[PDB]
Amino acid sequence: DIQMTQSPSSLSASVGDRVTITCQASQGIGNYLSWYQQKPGKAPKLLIYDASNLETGVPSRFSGSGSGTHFTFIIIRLQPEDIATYYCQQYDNLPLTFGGGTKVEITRTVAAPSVFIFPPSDEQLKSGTASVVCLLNNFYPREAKVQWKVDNALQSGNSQESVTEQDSKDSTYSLSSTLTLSKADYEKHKVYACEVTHQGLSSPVTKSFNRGE
Amino acid sequence: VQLVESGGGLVQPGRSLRLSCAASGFTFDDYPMHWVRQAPGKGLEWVSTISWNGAGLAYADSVKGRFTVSRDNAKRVLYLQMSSLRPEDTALYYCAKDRVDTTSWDYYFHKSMDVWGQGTSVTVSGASTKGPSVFPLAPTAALGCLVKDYFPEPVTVSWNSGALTSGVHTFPAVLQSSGLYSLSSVVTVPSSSLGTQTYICNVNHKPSNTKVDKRV
Amino acid sequence: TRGKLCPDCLNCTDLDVALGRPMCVGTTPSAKASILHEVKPVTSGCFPIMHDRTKIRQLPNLLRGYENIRLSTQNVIDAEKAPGGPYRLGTSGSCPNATSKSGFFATMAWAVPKDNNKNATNPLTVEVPYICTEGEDQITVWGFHSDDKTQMKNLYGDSNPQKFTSSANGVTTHYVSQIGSFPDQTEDGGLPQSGRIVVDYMMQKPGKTGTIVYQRGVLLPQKVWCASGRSKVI
Ligand SMILES: *[C@@H]1O[C@H](CO)[C@@H](O[C@@H]2O[C@H](CO)[C@@H](O[C@@H]3O[C@H](CO)[C@@H](O)[C@H](O[C@H]4O[C@H](CO)[C@@H](O)[C@H](O)[C@@H]4O)[C@@H]3O)[C@H](O)[C@H]2NC(C)=O)[C@H](O)[C@H]1NC(C)=O
Repeated sequence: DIQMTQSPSSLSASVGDRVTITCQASQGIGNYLSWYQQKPGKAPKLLIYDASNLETGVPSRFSGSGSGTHFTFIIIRLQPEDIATYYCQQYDNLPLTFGGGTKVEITRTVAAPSVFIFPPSDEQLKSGTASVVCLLNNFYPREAKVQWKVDNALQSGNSQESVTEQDSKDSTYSLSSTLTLSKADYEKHKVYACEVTHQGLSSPVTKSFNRGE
Repeated sequence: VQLVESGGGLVQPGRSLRLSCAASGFTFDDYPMHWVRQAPGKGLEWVSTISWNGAGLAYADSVKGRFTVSRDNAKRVLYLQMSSLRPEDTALYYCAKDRVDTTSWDYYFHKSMDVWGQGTSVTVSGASTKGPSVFPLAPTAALGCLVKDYFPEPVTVSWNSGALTSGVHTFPAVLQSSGLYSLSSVVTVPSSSLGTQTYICNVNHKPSNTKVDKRV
Repeated sequence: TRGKLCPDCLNCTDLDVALGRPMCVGTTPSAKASILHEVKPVTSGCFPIMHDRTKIRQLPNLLRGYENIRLSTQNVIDAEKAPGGPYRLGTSGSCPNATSKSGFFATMAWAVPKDNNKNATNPLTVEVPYICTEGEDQITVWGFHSDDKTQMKNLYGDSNPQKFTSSANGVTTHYVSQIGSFPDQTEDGGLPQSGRIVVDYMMQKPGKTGTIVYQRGVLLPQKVWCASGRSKVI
């Protein structure tokens, strides 16, 4: 069986930078390698086949080269819509095998997250639980620390996060934090605060509500 | 050229499942076809390949003896009969077209795959199906829906019955402590269009008949 | 003086060139003197042939005896549209050329049915026209593929023996195929194969037509040999 060793596993480069992805076959596959692009939430697409042939419609900034055991995939000038995970695949011999993939992300300019707060809804409070939602929207870099303050008290172990994949147009992320605790506790307190730490925040921004206004 | 996978769902381990791939827009019986799967967060993994006729089969070792590839050339359907299902068979299963109309069925009826379907999701688990509660996220202007406590993934979330796509963020689901999933969907609209614009989120969780449209 | 039928056909035996093996198609110059360097001519690849089921090994030495030999430019019949439902031109991973890991002999076309398989067929007749130049001898290469019981029913709608006959110049051949229990593969591409092919030739003298009567698995002729003159073989 032929392993495809793909490197790097992940990279991040500025718009217009050169991206170089290599795929190694443990054994000679000659010409029979292809490169697929899988954008977030989408299915793979053929970009390159037979190691160097540029599939219909795909732009000239994509190029492939190699034979035998070594193959090179290059994006000559990286573009924001190139956010994807790229896969090499050999079809010279059974079993068909893929590379581990390579996540490509844009390193873009510092963007500040516009912060939003949402209290638990009327419907949800009926069901004896309170989910409090804080929306971190359209920021870069991805690193962002959000702390939950209930009556000004640091909650630990009470919320979970969820970040989107990088946007193909402005190269930003977006974050959701959901502080979950019982309605029994949601009545024991009044001021719920969402504190956000980020590079693009001049001063750490908090968003808070009073219970029902 | 279109490929449409179907038949994915929640199966208990050891049971059987059949996925179908409806091919259209090309002479389907001239080409080999492929099955490729993808565990959530993980890479592409090849499952099976069948020649243009039914006479040439190929399987990854993970599935040899458990899965059977087959095709109906009159129906233009590629099949994948999965039996003795294991929890590590959980993946998104892709139908894929071979780029080359090879007539051979003994060797090398496999080249680059130029057309892929959007996949059908298979979850192998003995856990109970649980439909979601859909709560609103009430309010430039930001709004959305909260889809809490469902199993299994996926749910589909549609805004303005598919019309409003601009500025939508449907976050990846989070596997809570209970073993039930929860995600949030938000979209940014003008406060200029807050009044005289009723906003609708469309949550469908097919493993149950939970098709909800809720106002924001 | 010619030794090999096709010089510049390296890694090709005389029988490879006579069958039109991929990579073994090229100029076969004229020669008035020839040496017979193979008593039992041998193939060095492709799909495996049960050679000694027919007279096929004499084909290079028959071509050797002509002054002029050349492979025809056009196909002697349209194989895909031949009687027996629509056909696909079968290829095999044992017969690669420079741009494909699969292929098949250029002298023949592997008639593989297309969901008209299910219909096993009563014997079908195709006429093989004379296509060489006015005074030339035409040597028509054909045969049939057979396989084991399960694969015969998968490729074709029949697991029973198929029967094949040819007729030209008052000479008739007749065959019945074999299902399973095949001889070992020899003189072939070196990949395991559950089936084999039997390859034959028939001569059509100037202006004479040919006839092949067949069933499932037929290898219809495509490129024929156009030969003329007489060469002193030693
Ligand atoms: C090297 O080997 C490869 C693999 O065998 C070979 O490529 C194949 O060539 C055949 C030609 O015999 C291709 O099939 C043709 O495709 C065209 C275009 O779609 C069709 O129009 C053709 O149909 C006509 O010709 C038939 C006889 O050739 C007739 O029976 C028919 O009625 C039509 O008149 C025919 O189907 C085939 O598509 C390729 N392979 C692939 C994967 O596409 C190549 O030619 C070989 N090279 C050399 C130099 O021998």
